[PDB]
Parts: sequence; C-alpha cells; structure tokens
Amino acid sequence: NTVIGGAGDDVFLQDLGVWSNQLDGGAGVDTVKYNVHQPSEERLERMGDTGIHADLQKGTVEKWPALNLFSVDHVKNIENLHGSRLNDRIAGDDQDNELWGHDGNDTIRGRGGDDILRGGLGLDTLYGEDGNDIFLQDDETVSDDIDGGAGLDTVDYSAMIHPGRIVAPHEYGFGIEADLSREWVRKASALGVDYYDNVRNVENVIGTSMKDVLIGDAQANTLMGQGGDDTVRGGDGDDLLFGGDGNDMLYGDAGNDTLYGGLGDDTLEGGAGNDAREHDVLRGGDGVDTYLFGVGYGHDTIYESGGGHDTIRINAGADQLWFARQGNDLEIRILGTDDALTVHDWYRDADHRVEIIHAA
Amino acid sequence: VQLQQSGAELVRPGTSVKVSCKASGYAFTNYLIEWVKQRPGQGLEWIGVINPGIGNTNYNEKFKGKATLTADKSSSTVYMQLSSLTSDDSAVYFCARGLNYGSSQHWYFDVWGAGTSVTVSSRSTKGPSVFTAALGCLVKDYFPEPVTVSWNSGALTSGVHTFPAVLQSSGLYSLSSVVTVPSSSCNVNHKPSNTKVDK
Amino acid sequence: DIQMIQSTSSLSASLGDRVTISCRASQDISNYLNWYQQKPDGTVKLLIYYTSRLHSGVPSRFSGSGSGTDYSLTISNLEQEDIATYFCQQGNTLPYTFGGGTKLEIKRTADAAPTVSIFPPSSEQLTSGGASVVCFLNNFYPKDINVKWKIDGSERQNGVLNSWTDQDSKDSTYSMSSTLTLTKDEYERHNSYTCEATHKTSTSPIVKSFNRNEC
Amino acid sequence: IVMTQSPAILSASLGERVTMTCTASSSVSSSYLHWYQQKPGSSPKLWIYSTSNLASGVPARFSGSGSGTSYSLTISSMEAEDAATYYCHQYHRSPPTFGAGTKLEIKRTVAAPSVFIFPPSDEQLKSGTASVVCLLNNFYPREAKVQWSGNSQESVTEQDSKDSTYSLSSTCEVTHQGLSSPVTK
Amino acid sequence: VNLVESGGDLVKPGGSLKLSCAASGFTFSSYGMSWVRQTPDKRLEWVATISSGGTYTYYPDSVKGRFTISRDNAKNTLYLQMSSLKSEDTAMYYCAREIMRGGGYYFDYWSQGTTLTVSSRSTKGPSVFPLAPSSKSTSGGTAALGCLVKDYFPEPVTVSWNSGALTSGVHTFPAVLQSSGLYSLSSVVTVPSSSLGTQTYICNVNHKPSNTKVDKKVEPKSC
Ligand SMILES: [Ca+2]
Ligand SMILES: [Ca+2]
Ligand SMILES: [Ca+2]
Ligand SMILES: [Ca+2]
Ligand SMILES: [Ca+2]
Ligand SMILES: [Ca+2]
Ligand SMILES: [Ca+2]
Ligand SMILES: [Ca+2]
Ligand SMILES: [Ca+2]
Ligand SMILES: [Ca+2]
Ligand SMILES: [Ca+2]
Ligand SMILES: [Ca+2]
Ligand SMILES: [Ca+2]
Ligand SMILES: [Ca+2]
Ligand SMILES: [Ca+2]
Ligand SMILES: [Ca+2]
Ligand SMILES: [Ca+2]
Ligand SMILES: [Ca+2]
Ligand SMILES: [Ca+2]
Repeated sequence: NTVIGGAGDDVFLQDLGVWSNQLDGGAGVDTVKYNVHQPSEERLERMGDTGIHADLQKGTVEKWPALNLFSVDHVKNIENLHGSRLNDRIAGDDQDNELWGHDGNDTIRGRGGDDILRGGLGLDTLYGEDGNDIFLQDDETVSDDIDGGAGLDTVDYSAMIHPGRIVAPHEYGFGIEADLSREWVRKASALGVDYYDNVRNVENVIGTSMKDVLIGDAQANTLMGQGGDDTVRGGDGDDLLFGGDGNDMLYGDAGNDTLYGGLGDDTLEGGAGNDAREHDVLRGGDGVDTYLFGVGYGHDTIYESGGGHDTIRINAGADQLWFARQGNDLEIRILGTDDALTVHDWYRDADHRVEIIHAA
Repeated sequence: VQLQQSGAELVRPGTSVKVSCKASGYAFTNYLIEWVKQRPGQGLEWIGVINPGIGNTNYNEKFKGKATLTADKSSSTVYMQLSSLTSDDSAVYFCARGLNYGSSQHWYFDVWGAGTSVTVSSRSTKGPSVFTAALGCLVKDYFPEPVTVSWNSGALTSGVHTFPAVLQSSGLYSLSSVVTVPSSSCNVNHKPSNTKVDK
Repeated sequence: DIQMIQSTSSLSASLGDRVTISCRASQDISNYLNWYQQKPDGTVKLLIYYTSRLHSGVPSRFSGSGSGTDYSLTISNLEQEDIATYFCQQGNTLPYTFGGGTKLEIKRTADAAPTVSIFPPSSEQLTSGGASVVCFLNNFYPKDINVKWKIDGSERQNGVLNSWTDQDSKDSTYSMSSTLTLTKDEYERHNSYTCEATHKTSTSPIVKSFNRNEC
Repeated sequence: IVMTQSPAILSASLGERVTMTCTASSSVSSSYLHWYQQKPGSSPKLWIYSTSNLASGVPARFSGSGSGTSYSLTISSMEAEDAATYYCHQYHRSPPTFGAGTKLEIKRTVAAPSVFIFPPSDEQLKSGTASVVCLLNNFYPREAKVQWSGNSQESVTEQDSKDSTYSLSSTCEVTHQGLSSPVTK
Repeated sequence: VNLVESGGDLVKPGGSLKLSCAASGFTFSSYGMSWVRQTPDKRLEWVATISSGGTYTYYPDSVKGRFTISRDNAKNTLYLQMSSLKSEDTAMYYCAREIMRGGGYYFDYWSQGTTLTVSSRSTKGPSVFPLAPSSKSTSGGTAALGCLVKDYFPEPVTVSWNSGALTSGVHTFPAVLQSSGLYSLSSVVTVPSSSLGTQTYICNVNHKPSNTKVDKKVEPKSC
C-alpha cells in the first residue's frame, strides 16, 4: 500500500491499522492525521491508552508500539503530523513541522527548524528544541510542560478564550497570568484552585482577549497582551511590549525597551536602569496615552500621532522641569539629573505634540 | 524452518557478548524474532522483540540497557548484546520466531532455537579432583562444566546415578556418581582441563 | 530600595475594638501590598495580599485598604487570638521589603496585682559554685513594673537579669523573672536578700525577703 | 498479564486424567493464549496455541479450554512421554508474560529410599578438606528431608525413565513418606 | 500545604551551612519558592527566590555572592547553601511558597523558623537547678516552683514539665544573655499547694546543640 501526494498541500487521514503503509507527500506542505479514525475495539483492548510513536526524522510512524512492530507507516516529505486521541510520542525532523498531539497525554519534540507544537487536550510534554518554535495552548485546566529549547520561542494562549462555552475557569477576571521569570503560567483560575503550566526557555508570550498579566524574565522578551486591559512587565533585558486593544499598562523595567500601547488609553513606562545606557521607545499609538518618567530613567523618546490629549507624568516637581528644543524634538529634562524625556518631532506639527504634564 | 543459535559462551564478569540467531527456510523479513532468558532451573523471561525488516525493537523494561537487538537482512541473522554482565545474567538465551506479517496473527512462538548457553564467572579453567551395597566417586572442584562419568569403560550402566553438578560457594563445580552393586560382588573426563582420571 | 515604614511599632487595644495598622512605602507600589501575621510562637501566616484580597481561611473581620504609598490593615472586632505582630510587605519590585512590624497586645479591662515569689540559690547550684536569687512576679497587668534588689538593706544593681513572658493568650496578664546573680562567696557573706516590686496596683511596693540563715 | 499456573507440581499415574490451570491478572483473549512444553536439555516447543488448538505433532489426548482470566490444559490419558514442564503464555498485551510453569511428573507407588554414608577420603583429607556424602537411592515421592547446618549441598536426579523414582545426595537422618520413622545411617 | 524547614546550627564566622525545606501537599514544581529570615530585632528580610524550574535565582544585595538557593523537584526539597557567613546572618530562617497575582508577589504559606547562630563562641551545655517551692513561694493555695537553666550556648533550649503532662500555669521565660556570653533562663510553674506532698514535679530540659537531656525533680523545701 503506497500513497504519493501531489505538488500542493495534501492531507492524509491515516488509521491505526496493523498493515505497513508507504506515504510520500511530495512537494508542498503535507500533513498526516491520526485523530480522525476511530481506534478499533481490539486495539483499545490490547493497546490501552498508548497511541502512536512517530519520528519524522526516522521516517516511521509506529501505530501499534511494542505489540506489533510490523504496523509502521513509512513517511517522507511530510512536514506536519497530527496524533491520535491517545498518548502519543511524536518527534519532528530538522524542517519546520506542525506537530499536534490532540487528546491524550503526548510527548512532542520538534527537533530543528521553526516548529509549531500544539499539545491539545491532555497532560502534554512539549520540547521545541533548536529553532524559533511556537507553542499553541488550549482551553483546559490540565497542566502542560513546555521547554522552548534554544532559539526565540513563543507560547500562545489565544485559544484560552473562544466563542462558545469556555471549560477552564477565569474567575479572577484574567485570561492568563504568565511569569517567565518564575517559569510558570497560570492558565486558569477559580475560587481556591489554580492551574499552571511549566514554561521554560520560552522568550515570548501571546495573551488572550481578556485581561492578562504578562511578566518577562532577564532575556529579551516579546509580550503581546492582545485584547482586554493588560498588565505587562518586561523585566531585565531589551524587551518588546505590545498592549494591543484595550487600556493597557506596559512597563519595560531595566534595559532598552520598546513599548507599543496600541489602540486604547494606555500607560507606558520605559523604566530605569538597574546598573546611562537606558533608552526606551514609547509609542502609545492611538488614544489618550500616559507616559511615565522619573529620576534614573535615562533618555526615553515618545512617538505620538493624532494630536490628542496625551499626558506625561513625571515624578518630579514642576519647578524641577526644564524644556529645550532639540532639532524638531521637545526635550524635557529634570534639573540636577542627566535624565531627559524626548517627544519626537514635537515641533514639526501638532499631531506629534504632547501638551499635558502631571508633576509631583 | 529452523533458527541456528551461537555456541556456549564463557566470559569474564565485566565484559559483554554477542549471540547470533541465523534464520532459514522462510521469508526472513516477514516474521518477528523474540528473545527469552532462562536461568538454570527457572522459568521463562521475555527479553525483547525485533522486526528484522526495519530494525524496529521493543524491550522488557528490566532488560533496557542490558540487551540490544540487531538484524542483518543480508545474512538472515539476528544478534543480541549483553552489557555489564553479572552472575544474574548467567542463563540460557533462546530466540524464537514470532508474529507473522499476514492476515492470521496469533503472537505465538512456533519455532525455537536450541539456545545459547551464557555462563559468566570470575573463575578460570580448573581440573577436577577425584575423591546390598553401593559405591561411588566424587568430583570436588572444577569450573568449566561439564564432566562425563563412566564406570568400568561403560560396560556397567545398571544402577548408575550420576548426579547433576552443583555450584559451590567458591565458584567451581562438584558432583557425585554412584552405582548400586550386589553385596556378594570409575572413568571421569573433563574436556576443558584435558584431565582424564580413572579410579 | 523601597522602604516600608509602619509608624507604630507597638499598640494596645481592647477586645471588640476596631484596630487599624498603617503602612507607608517610599514609592508607589501599585497596590502590591501584603500583610502577614506572626503569632507569639513565631509562626507566620498570610492575611491579605494585593492591598485588600483576603487569603483563604482568614476571618472576615480582617480588611485592607490603600493605594499609592499609604496602606492600612483593619481589624473590625479585636479578638483575643489576634495578639500578634503584623508586618506589611510590598511585592512590586526586588527586593521585596517588609515593614518593621507592629506588635499588637490586648488592653486588659482590669489591672491585676502581682503575686511575688522568691527562690534562694539552690543547694545544687551552691554546691556547684554559683549563686542566683530568683524573684518571680506572676499574673499582673499592666506590663510596667519596677524591681529593686537589696542585699542587707543596700541596693544592688549590677548582676540583675530581668525577663518577661509574652502577654498571656488567655488572661492577658504578664509574668516576670528578676534574677540576681552573685559569686557564691559573696552570697554567703550576707544574710538578708530582698526583692521589691513597684506596680500600678499599689502605691506601697511589694517586699519579698528571705534570710540565708533562716530556713 | 500476570500469569499464575496451578499446581507447581502435578503427579499423575499412567492413564490418569490430567488438568493444569493458568490464570491471568486481567482478561486476555483466547486467540493470544498459548502453551509450551519443555523437557530438560531441550528448547520449549509450542504445544497448544490460541487456547484450544494443538501444534504440529501434539497427540490428540491433549486439549485446552478457557476464556477471560481462566484457562486450562488437559491430558485425557497420562503417558510417560508427557512428563515435562508446561508454560502458559499471553500476548494479549505487551510485554508478553509467561507462567511460572507446571512440572508434570509420573505418580508411582510409594518407594522408601536407601541410605548410605561415605566418610571423607584419606586422599581428600590430604588437602585438608572434609566432605561427607549421604545418598538416597530410588525413592518416590520426591519430597524428602535430610539433616546432618549450612555446611552441605543437596542434589537430586531427574525422575528415572524406568522405575519413576528419584535419587538424592547431600554433601544423616532421613525423613520420607516411605519411612515409618526417620532412618539414621 | 506543608513546608518543613531544617538545618539550623551554630557556625563560626566565615563558615558554611545548608538548610533544607521539605514540601508536601501541592505540586512543588509549579511554584517559585523563597527563603525569608528574621533577625533578633524581629525585622523580616527576603533572602532568596528560585524559579519553579530552577533556571533563575534572585537575591538581595545583602546576600548576593554568598547564598545559593536550589531545589530538587524530584525530591520536593528546597535548599539554601550559605557561605562566608557573618554575625549579621544570625537569624531565624523561614522557607515560604511564592505566589504572583495581578503583577505582584507574595508568600502564601510559610514553614516554621530554623535558627542560624554565627559566633566564634563554643557550644556549652546548661546546668539545671531546681527552684524548690517553699513558704517564700507559696501564698493563697498556690505554690510556685521551677527550674533554672543556667550558662548555656547557643540558643535554644526547650523546657517541659512532667514530660508534657503539666502544661497549664507554666511560665518559661525568654533567655537572657549574661555578661559571660552565655544564656540563662528559668521556667516557673504554679500548682496547688495541696499537691506538693503527693504530686512529683519534674522539669525536662533539652539543649540539642550540646545533646543535653536533663530531667530535674523539684522537691519541696521542708522546715
Ligand atoms: Ca504534497
Ligand atoms: Ca511535502
Ligand atoms: Ca494524542
Ligand atoms: Ca522540526
Ligand atoms: Ca525546533
Ligand atoms: Ca494532548
Ligand atoms: Ca495540553
Ligand atoms: Ca526552540
Ligand atoms: Ca528559547
Ligand atoms: Ca489580553
Ligand atoms: Ca490589551
Ligand atoms: Ca525581559
Ligand atoms: Ca526590559
Ligand atoms: Ca492598548
Ligand atoms: Ca527600560
Ligand atoms: Ca494607545
Ligand atoms: Ca496616543
Ligand atoms: Ca527609561
Ligand atoms: Ca496624540
């Protein structure tokens, strides 16, 4: 039994039968799926919860691990694999793989390349390994164990909040509460019980459409709050902070950070150096945005547009403030300090201007 | 259809060993090969199974890291490594033909090899010492089993009860051979020592 | 670093009273303010996190409020089990600094007169070469008490060790030990030893004496 | 999944009907339950496969039945050539497991042992070693008791193909079913 | 949820010590854990936090370079290795579970305290002397008696009465540092005067640093 795919994107629905099959996806991005076929009654009796043992690098999918070593799907030029509703052991190749575990407690390792791992429902152990890998998480209270490996990796919690009924609770008003500095993510919360993922070596977090708390670690992080009024703290390192829609609060902390308030009325604070080399970029975007500045913050630059009622809050008395034009920029210095807040192109036109300052 | 296994192996405690299991008389890549361990006077313990077509393997959890199976399709032969040998590994190792790649599958072991004797020990080759009614002999100390005991050049074979050898605490072997004789009215041979004693 | 200042180090309040403990941060801590209770036996328990959120199992008479730099812990109906030291803590930025703590004691609704006992040096201690005269003042309130030692009528100050028990968790009274330590030779050169206690409950001091030569 | 066979030793006279059982800790399918026969010095041979099917060359007096957790092997008429150890084997789930085995022996009229002692040889005592040998000859049943502690090693022969007796040696009070009272020698 | 601390001891200045914390009742590997210490002035100070996977460790400036927090998730244990210890490190050391909520951190569950004493003074076991009841300690149907636990180092000692059968009316005072550098305390119990002739009173003293176990029987003074 042989199957050769075309030059386009092909999808092969593979059963858990006992025969040996040859699969060649050919050109294009091709997927084998093992979650559409209903596992037979004899296999459920003799295999139990054990699913498939798949190795794209070895080019074999074992459909009856241990019990029937003949029952092997030999694959080549297949980039993506979807597991069974049972406990699977899935390993990609050095190419970009999409590896879905679906139901059951699956162990998935992507090997090299930029892989997309989705454990699905169940107690999943996910290794991104080399490359820039993405972990797609799902609406569930069961814990997952994520290791990004080397490279710039991303855990994505968009699917926590979806249309229809949501299984996992979110009774504190938050979608997820992610702390890369402590290596866990609170994916769900109820009165008197919390549900955590173990996340290690992952640099980036994508939030939900509800309020999220995203806290980075010492590395360069990219945190995207998405919808809802989010709270984002980058920690040390040069971070990239995205508020998205809603009224967000973005804190770059130490390092040279870049803050994108996005739509809505956002509060942007570049932070202060932990120890001169502290330059933060604050782009509040559209809406009425508030920029925080103080002693020890260094040299931060605001980029504004739309010419609204954006405000600046400086932790210093009004008589400590010193305004100077620099080219086309307005430069607000705190007397006695080397700290300076620059509004980019303030003198070019009204759209770039910020004209309200709250002082201490 | 037969499975030819390797010969008896006597090796030092810390070493490793390969045993072979050559197949013949059937489509080699259409039957799984399984391996079973049997200690002297003990039951049957499953080691693991190999698919000779692809090299796929599965092991008993208690033999993972100790046993390793490989197959050579050109020679129709299956091998097994034993690593970090221990006195608890001295046993007889069988290879058996298992699952068929076909429509009728029942997972029985229909053809068994003769077995490869693996005895691991720190002792070296040593020669035996020899010490109505009933008379007998006594073979006190020898390590490389076995010995053959005959009485009066084999002309006497009635009433003879040669006992199975026993492993004494020192690492060598001993046994006793006895003949029942009328009240009115002994050749030992050890090959690895080249010692023949008549008394 | 961020400094947490609790202006009150110790306070006393009555049962059923409303008690407020204040905390002040040197910077804005964005409501990340927590309160901890340390019972006299040393065990530490979390009462409130995030300014006003009550930990599981915490009685509802505990409450928290504040913002920016000013924060308050409030006990609405003071109960006898609430004798403890209360610490605030900011969880905003490293290092996670604690306030100095506020020891809370019960303001008893009645004073209690001390009962005074005196123990001469043990025969075992004298045999071993030491001498300690122990004065035991028991079940009194308020805690303030003065003890004066006299040896043959002359006041002795050096070598006096004073110790107080924590406020009795049930009686709300205090106990005290005053130990006069002497060289064994000096103790056996004098005869009269007096412990004098002055307490609010009497204008005349309590005099407890023994004579070394009188059994 | 965990195979338990009963009994450990099964004694049967010639012509007697024999039944040994094999139970599993969990339900196994009849298709994946097999029996093997092993005699000393030989490899196991497939005897009954899939609960009730005889392998090649197996006499028709053998049969097997069972389902779920309870399986059995039956001989309708004991023969001397049947004396061996029988292992049941499940491959319903991996890993496959064997039973402990049932040793089928020939039952015989009770035969008392013959006891003999052998003092250490003067040839042996030249090396400073003393080994005393006690011999039990042509006895049935196999169960015996030999005491002289910790300074002896026992050894018993196979069941004799002719008179179905055993012979035991210990290197001497002997207790046996044929002896109305322990015999000392 | 349970945290059991251990390892406190006396160490000379510049020495090392490792504390342990056994966790139970929760998924240990999902939580950041912390150590907090309390100095003799009752002030509390955070000294270490470790991430749930052990990758990140955080320290205040006062212990950086000297303290190492570590964890064995397989053994549900948290450790704090200390080196180059100074007198300022003398404290009660607690292990606590760290929680983050809404962007801020707190410690929701604590162990009890373990005592670290940094001093060059040598360990000394106490002498236990009976404070006999007498007419000078008896008034109004109540008699006071006790035990003097004198001249020991370091802290602490534990005192019980009649092997824990007498827990009411017990006044075990805080130890006082004498000018000799050694500690001393008394435990005084109030009993009915009627019981002095028919009830035996024994104080039990434990000084684990010196492995001192003493049961002193306190007899009434008769005239
Ligand atoms: Ca294709
Ligand atoms: Ca392809
Ligand atoms: Ca799965
Ligand atoms: Ca890959
Ligand atoms: Ca990868
Ligand atoms: Ca899954
Ligand atoms: Ca999952
Ligand atoms: Ca990676
Ligand atoms: Ca990474
Ligand atoms: Ca969000
Ligand atoms: Ca947002
Ligand atoms: Ca960061
Ligand atoms: Ca940063
Ligand atoms: Ca926004
Ligand atoms: Ca910054
Ligand atoms: Ca905005
Ligand atoms: Ca704006
Ligand atoms: Ca800055
Ligand atoms: Ca604007």
